[PDB]
Amino acid sequence: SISISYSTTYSGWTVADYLADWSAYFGDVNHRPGQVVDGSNTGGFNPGPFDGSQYALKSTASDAAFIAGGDLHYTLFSNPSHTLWGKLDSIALGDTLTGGASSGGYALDSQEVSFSNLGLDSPIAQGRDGTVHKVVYGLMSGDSSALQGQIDALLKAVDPSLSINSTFDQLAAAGVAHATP
Repeated sequence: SISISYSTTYSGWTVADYLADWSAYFGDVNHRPGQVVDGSNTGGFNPGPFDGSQYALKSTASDAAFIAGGDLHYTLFSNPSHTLWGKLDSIALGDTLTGGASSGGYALDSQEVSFSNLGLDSPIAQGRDGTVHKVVYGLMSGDSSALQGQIDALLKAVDPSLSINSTFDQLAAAGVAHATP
């Protein structure tokens, strides 16, 4: 079952509300052909170099950042090119990305919301159209709609009445979410 972890600030907020606001704050790191010319909009794997239990990225617009958790791979020059695939079990949305592979992992200084047991596994075969690639590149490029659709499917799987338009305190009442600072 999907497990959701949220800050007391966003008690009254719906999941869609928060995800839109967060996407707006993060914006778009412009990770596209010709537009990746240093390390500022690449993000990082832990441990890396091209696979890890974490892929992390901080906004080049703001202090907003996310960490993707599971067993993630990036193919680069192996068909299909520029594919991010493997197991995604969690996403953490927060400010002030700290650490990295040198530090033994990434952590959010100020985590706002987290979704865990996503149970997404996208094979290399599916290239860019695997759910894992759509979700992560969505958060990279300022569109949280893939993540939203997945969270909505999980929420409806646990209970039909639950929705992306349920508040965090409503989902907490329904046993799904647990409140944090």
